[PDB]
Amino acid sequence: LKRQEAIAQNRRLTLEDLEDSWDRGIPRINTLFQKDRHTLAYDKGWRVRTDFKQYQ
Amino acid sequence: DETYGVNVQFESDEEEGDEDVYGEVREECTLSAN
Repeated sequence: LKRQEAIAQNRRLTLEDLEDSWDRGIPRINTLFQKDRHTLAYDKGWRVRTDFKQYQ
Repeated sequence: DETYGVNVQFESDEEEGDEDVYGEVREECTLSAN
């Protein structure tokens, strides 16, 4: 809802906005503020890769 | 202006915690059988 209302007012969800829910929930919302965000969007199959890392 | 002569400053700057400076959260045929 915050993202849609920021888009309505032509604004980008701030890390401070994320700070309100600082890494809220099981996952860390903070990641929404990481720099590699764009790069990590192509890192598909990473959980299975990490699980298979034991063989390498 | 010509401005002949410009010094350079090469240092190990831009050190951060892999985040974005902006206050805002860093923006991120088919098969057929016969």
